[PDB]
Amino acid sequence: EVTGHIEGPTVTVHCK
Amino acid sequence: DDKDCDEYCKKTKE
Repeated sequence: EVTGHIEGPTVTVHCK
Repeated sequence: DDKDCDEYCKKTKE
Protein backbone atom coordinates (compact mmCIF):
# COMPACT_ATOMS: atom_id res chain seq x y z
CA GLU A 1 0.00 0.00 0.00
CA VAL A 2 1.23 3.49 -0.84
CA THR A 3 -0.30 6.76 0.31
CA GLY A 4 0.90 10.27 1.10
CA HIS A 5 -0.27 13.55 2.61
CA ILE A 6 0.67 17.22 2.58
CA GLU A 7 3.18 17.60 5.39
CA GLY A 8 4.71 21.04 5.82
CA PRO A 9 5.89 22.67 2.53
CA THR A 10 6.46 19.26 0.91
CA VAL A 11 4.56 16.11 -0.09
CA THR A 12 5.28 13.08 2.11
CA VAL A 13 4.98 9.52 0.82
CA HIS A 14 4.32 6.53 3.06
CA CYS A 15 4.36 2.94 1.82
CA LYS A 16 3.47 0.36 4.46
CA ASP B 1 -5.38 19.29 -1.35
CA ASP B 2 -3.97 16.46 0.74
CA LYS B 3 -5.04 14.11 -2.05
CA ASP B 4 -2.50 15.78 -4.34
CA CYS B 5 0.38 14.45 -2.25
CA ASP B 6 -1.14 10.96 -2.18
CA GLU B 7 -1.70 11.01 -5.94
CA TYR B 8 1.85 12.23 -6.38
CA CYS B 9 3.15 9.43 -4.23
CA LYS B 10 1.28 6.94 -6.39
CA LYS B 11 2.86 8.44 -9.52
CA THR B 12 6.41 7.97 -8.24
CA LYS B 13 5.70 4.76 -6.32
CA GLU B 14 3.66 3.30 -9.19
